[PDB]
Amino acid sequence: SSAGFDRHITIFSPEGRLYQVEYAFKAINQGGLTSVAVRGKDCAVIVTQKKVPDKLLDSSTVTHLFKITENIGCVMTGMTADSRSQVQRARYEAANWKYKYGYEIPVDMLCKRIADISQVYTQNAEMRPLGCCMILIGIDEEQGPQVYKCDPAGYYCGFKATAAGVKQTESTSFLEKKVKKKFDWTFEQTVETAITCLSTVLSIDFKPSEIEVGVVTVENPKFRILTEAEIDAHLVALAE
Amino acid sequence: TGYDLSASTFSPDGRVFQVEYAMKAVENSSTAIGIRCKDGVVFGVEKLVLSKLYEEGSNKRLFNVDRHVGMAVAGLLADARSLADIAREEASNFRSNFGYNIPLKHLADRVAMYVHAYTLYSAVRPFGCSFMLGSYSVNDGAQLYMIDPSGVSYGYWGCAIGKARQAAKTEIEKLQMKEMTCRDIVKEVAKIIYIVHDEVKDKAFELELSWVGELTNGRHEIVPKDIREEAEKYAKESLK
Amino acid sequence: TTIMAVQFDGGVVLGADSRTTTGSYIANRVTDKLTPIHDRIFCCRSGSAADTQAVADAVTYQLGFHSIELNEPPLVHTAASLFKEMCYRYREDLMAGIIIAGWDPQEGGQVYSVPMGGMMVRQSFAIGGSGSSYIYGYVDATYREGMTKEECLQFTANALALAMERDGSSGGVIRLAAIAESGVERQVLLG
Amino acid sequence: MADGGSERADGRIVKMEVDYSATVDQRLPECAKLAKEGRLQEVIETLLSLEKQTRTASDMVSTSRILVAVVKMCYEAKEWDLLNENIMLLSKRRSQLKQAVAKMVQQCCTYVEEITDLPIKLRLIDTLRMVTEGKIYVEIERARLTKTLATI
Amino acid sequence: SKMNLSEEVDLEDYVARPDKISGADINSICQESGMLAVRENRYIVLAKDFEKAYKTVIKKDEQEHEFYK
Amino acid sequence: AERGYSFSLTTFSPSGKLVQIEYALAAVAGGAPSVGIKAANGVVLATEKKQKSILYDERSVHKVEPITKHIGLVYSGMGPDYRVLVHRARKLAQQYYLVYQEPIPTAQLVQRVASVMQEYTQSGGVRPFGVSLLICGWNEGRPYLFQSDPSGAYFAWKATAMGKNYVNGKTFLEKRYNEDLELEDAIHTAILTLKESFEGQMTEDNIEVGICNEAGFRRLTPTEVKDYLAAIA
Repeated sequence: SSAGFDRHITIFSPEGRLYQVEYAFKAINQGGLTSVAVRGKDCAVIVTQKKVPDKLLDSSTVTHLFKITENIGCVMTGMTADSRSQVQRARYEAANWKYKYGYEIPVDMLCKRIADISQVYTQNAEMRPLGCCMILIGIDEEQGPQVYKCDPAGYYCGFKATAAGVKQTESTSFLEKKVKKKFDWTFEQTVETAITCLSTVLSIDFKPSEIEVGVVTVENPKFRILTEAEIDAHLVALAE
Repeated sequence: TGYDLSASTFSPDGRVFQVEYAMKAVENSSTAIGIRCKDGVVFGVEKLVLSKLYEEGSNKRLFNVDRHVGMAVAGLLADARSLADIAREEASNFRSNFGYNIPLKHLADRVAMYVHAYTLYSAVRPFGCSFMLGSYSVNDGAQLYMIDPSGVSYGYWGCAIGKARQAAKTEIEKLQMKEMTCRDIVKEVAKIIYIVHDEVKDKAFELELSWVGELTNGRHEIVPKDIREEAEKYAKESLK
Repeated sequence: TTIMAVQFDGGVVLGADSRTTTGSYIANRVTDKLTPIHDRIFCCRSGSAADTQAVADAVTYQLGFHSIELNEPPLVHTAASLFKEMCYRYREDLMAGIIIAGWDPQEGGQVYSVPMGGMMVRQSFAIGGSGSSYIYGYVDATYREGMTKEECLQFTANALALAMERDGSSGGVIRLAAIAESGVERQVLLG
Repeated sequence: MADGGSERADGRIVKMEVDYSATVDQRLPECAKLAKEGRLQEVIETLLSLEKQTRTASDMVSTSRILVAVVKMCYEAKEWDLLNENIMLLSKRRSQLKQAVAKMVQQCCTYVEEITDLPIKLRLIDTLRMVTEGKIYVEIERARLTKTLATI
Repeated sequence: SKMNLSEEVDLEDYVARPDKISGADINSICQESGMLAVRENRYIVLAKDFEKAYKTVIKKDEQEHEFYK
Repeated sequence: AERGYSFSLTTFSPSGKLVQIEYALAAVAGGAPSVGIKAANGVVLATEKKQKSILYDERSVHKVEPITKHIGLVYSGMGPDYRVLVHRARKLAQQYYLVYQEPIPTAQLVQRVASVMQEYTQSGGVRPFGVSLLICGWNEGRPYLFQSDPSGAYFAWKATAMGKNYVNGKTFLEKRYNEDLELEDAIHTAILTLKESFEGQMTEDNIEVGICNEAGFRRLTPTEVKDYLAAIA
């Protein structure tokens, strides 16, 4: 139900529901992207892609991979405009904890301080909710890797493997049955299952240069990603 | 029914009507394009003629923000000079606290955080200016970035805004771009510039061209008509 | 207290004393005057310890948030410009003993001295410390042009030993720092 | 690739009769890389048949003797392998296996009368799974019918 | 029971995932699940046939709100 | 009028009822069940957390967020605006702790927070908290269990329940729970009233039972949850 000018501002409804906030559901659809997170025993792997409508597209500038900390990176979805304003805020509080605290960052609770600023965006009188979706990995001491996916409702969320977005609903359906049962996860096992979980959705299966696979594993704790080299080798390894 | 009123609110289709009206607001303005060669970056601006209108070489949309950076802008002209002073003041803060050339990547990022912010609040309004950012340096090289009123930061080898002709960027792939030294590039772009955008819509017009790169040693200035003169020299004989 | 910075072709070599004395009493027997701003950017501090730490922590926060956002090599000259602007505005309050010496990918190994006045200047070698008054004649003679990282560890040991043995404030164990493309190198020497 | 399949296969036809069977096993990696690309449409169907052509010319050599059909179970090793890396997705261009198998069972039609039923049933037990992989696809269904009538 | 057995096809997974997206859209969409068996092309209905039937109608759009659960 | 700084959006209905504040109770009713019991030695809390997907691990996100070492708490309904007042209560409980030097009682947490929570509802431009807080702990040797609401009204209940079918679970806690019982017996009927609206599957991660001891609050790990409730209640 709606009464008066409530349609024209951001507030509750006569039935207590929300409209603006729920219109942010399809705010990701205009971008038309997908991100799925898979975590292993000692490793965590992110899979993403990008669209190249024209040959003028630069691989470096249109790169959707964002690196917050040397040890901990991230990725976004939806419209990339709202994501960049959240990038520096994820870098800001990062450097605040590196400066003041001086250690490996709130690998668990960092999503609370980020969603707090994300809630301030939603809690403001008249301002854009910034429907960009934040996704983080994590590295801790003897806790193994961590995976966290935050949504711009102002709440903290993260788990072993989580995929949320346009087509990510069908991707989690395969991950529920793939993880358990009972199974372990190795380095290449999580990279190979990053495509198979999306294989239940679309997976046009074309040249890997367009798709970007984020990977973090504990040998040297610093997060990093290769260029085009062995990602194609992991793509041909999963298909025998 | 009024969902386009507040710029802080979403829409029933899950996007920003204020930006959708801002995207086509830049399209009604005259065409301003840009392209980058290997050692340089090229800018261009079309100047429409209706009655006279006034003195030639007036209110040109080509502006110079910094030593190595320049502005090719389209849309409402007063909103462009405001962003020209903001980019000038931002370039003043970088040359002060640091004292070297501002990288084009983060220079576009600072403006990306601004243009994005004005779209979030219903108090202020979005921007009707879509401009082009490009630069060249000895330690950096030639990059070109395309900024849109929605606040998305990115760039290609080339882009086109303003009027919808878009055929002036077609012949560029028929000519040598990254291979050329940026010298003959000036006169190679202007061929179809005259051909297309037919005289039925606007009887007369005028063309501006600007370049920055190695030949100027990183400096940016509008290429004079008398020197090297081959700009409009080859443009008149290439119409067939 | 006594600090030294020498630049070779492929980097810079730093050294500093350990014993720090407040008045006649010795505050600390072993102290590392090198500041780990970044792997490629170090500096040597003297005088007030509280003023040198916080300013080094401020630039670490300023540049850290800036350099990580850059995803670029840690440019040395721009980092020293942050010390130049802050030490100039605070020159009437803070005391600046920082001398920025670090290797850069584009510009190679460079040394930037920032005295108490806040100015920044590049030279082939850097001097500092309270006990440097006696070695001013020794540093302007034994020093040679086009030094090698090998003998830089020997020459910095000759400059510190004369300043630490003569002057009463400087002393303790000798510690040197080598900076090059291969990364940070530290060692402990004595006698 | 088209040209890549013609230069490697036609150059390896001499290895069959003149050279030993070692190069026939060493022929696997290069011919597999040709099927790893999958440039298609119908070319690789004809390209990989040139292998299967001289490979059936080796069936005259090998399957006669020497001996025991152990060389034939090595053939289904690279028959399954040839379909592993392509992957060909039951296409296009999967007809390279039909005429192969049809010529393979044509040899089996000659083997039952030429040799005792012991080695051919170990050859026939291998192609029973080849039909399960061969669907339901064209004539492979009726190649099952002619071999199972021989078993009776 | 009116569908073909389904002695192979295991109802365990179809009472969970398709149950999430049900409208409902209750009675005769289950018949559409059987009317995608005539789409086959297969003797015993494949798992992909069922799942594809319920996922088209009706769609759900989540989750920025109900996540409290 | 005036600025536009978000003046109060809350008006009065023709009958005098609150408009958007009563709508926040619907989020409490449309939330998740949470129960608590004040009996004898201490207070016992039983919440409900169920994963919407098999990929969710409850070992990371914790429903129970104790304000003080001796003070536990739970919530009902809606998270985003919940963590705002939580951390705000962490900063606010320090003035009483620094100035008065004392493990501040739960009654003072009720007076200070509900006053700011009522002031938050009076301030417009922002949606009121849709969170109903159950405040418990031990003070002056006698523990307490207090229930707040989005409007700020604070009550006191022996055994209370919130969420879906809270009026039905309140009658069960009125009958099955009476007078006062030991914490072990309090955990029993706290899970039984939670198993009312709970699904047919109850594991260590499905329900989490917090308890406030006279020695101060101690949050039980999922281990003790599966040990006592298996075999729930």
